[PDB]
Amino acid sequence: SFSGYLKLTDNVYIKNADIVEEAKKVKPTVVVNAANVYLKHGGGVAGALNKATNNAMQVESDDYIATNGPLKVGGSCVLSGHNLAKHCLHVVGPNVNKGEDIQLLKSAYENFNQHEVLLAPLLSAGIFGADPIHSLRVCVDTVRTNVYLAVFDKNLYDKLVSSFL
Ligand SMILES: Nc1cnc2n[nH]cc2c1
Repeated sequence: SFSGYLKLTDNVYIKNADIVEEAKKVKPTVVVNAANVYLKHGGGVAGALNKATNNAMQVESDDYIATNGPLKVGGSCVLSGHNLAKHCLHVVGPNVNKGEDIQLLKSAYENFNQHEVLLAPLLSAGIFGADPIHSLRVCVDTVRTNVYLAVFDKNLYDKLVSSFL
């Protein structure tokens, strides 16, 4: 199971870790991807997870988009987890660098409540442009299921833990 996590609340845990490396080690039932509406896994967590699947995640995603069209900002879809997890929950947090409504971050986190336990990154953090301290606050106040947060950057991890109310 998950190891080396700091408990933040009854159901939220956090660790300074590469989510690709965490997923390969634990092989969780669900790994969350920081997806965009087109499931174009170019950079950030999405690019890293996709590269770990040898592009199989992108091939599957393109077939999903061809059939279903794009996701909504705040929405999600469950696809295969490939070599990383049983499933990948592709969740679209608002991208602040695209002028997307930050209030959609709570809607994005609500998707996590459909899964008993998840390995996840902070939604809308990193290249999505939102304040990661705000993302962690929305996470703890929205997610009721067990969420194991992987924060890649050590310096951001320390800031998140030390400022956690
Ligand atoms: N917050 C995270 C977690 N794992 C990551 N792997 N590559 C980029 C990442 C960002």
